[PDB]
Amino acid sequence: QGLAMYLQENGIDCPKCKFSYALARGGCMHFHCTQCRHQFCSGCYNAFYAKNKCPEPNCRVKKSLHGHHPRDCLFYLRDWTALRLQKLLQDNNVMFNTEPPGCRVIEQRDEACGKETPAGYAGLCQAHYKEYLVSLINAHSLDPATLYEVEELETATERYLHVRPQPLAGEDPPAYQARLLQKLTEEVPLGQSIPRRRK
Ligand SMILES: *[C@H](CNC(=O)c1cc2c([nH]c1=O)CCC2)CC(=O)OC
Ligand code: NA
Ligand SMILES: [Zn+2]
Ligand SMILES: [Zn+2]
Ligand SMILES: [Zn+2]
Ligand SMILES: [Zn+2]
Repeated sequence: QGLAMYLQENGIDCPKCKFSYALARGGCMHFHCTQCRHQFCSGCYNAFYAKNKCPEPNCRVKKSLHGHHPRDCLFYLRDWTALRLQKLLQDNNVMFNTEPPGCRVIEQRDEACGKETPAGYAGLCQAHYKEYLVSLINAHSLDPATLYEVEELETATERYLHVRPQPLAGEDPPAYQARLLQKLTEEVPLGQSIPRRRK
């Protein structure tokens, strides 16, 4: 099937029981293991913790079912435009397909995706093509923060460093942007349990 089997060949391995599913993620991040009933993010393998069961030291949503994702998890990068994901890859000289080397990715009755496969998406649908691009991004450990606007750096600083940044008096936007980026890059690492394929 081309890239459909590339997505399906390296599927989803339960962090708890290590059972291997040969499935694509598309845009669905909530995965529930049949064998051990573990619930985890298929993009970063972090667990979804139930109410009052989150070890995250500064979690503010402790009393509800939720999960925490690194900034390069498909949970976030699925919402980028394909163009922005491609820019991140091109800036790092990473080859990506726009043409094949309905969507034929096989999902669960076990049936095919079958959604529209627009031109430039290598014979896949919007969601699976973005998953393909994000798998290249993850395989090369590329940092999406390098394409953030100031507003995304502010949100990231809050989410991952728990401080609300503010521009300094007389600090032009370029400097503010570079200060937030420099800080986030130094302190917050990329996903530590993201399943990164070979490059
Ligand atoms: C999105 C929706 N869930 C699943 O696709 C899913 C499929 C299977 C199982 N659990 C799940 O949560 C057990 C056997 C098949 C999550 C996702 O990553 O899609 C693959
Ligand atoms: Na995290
Ligand atoms: Zn399991
Ligand atoms: Zn995630
Ligand atoms: Zn939490
Ligand atoms: Zn598809």
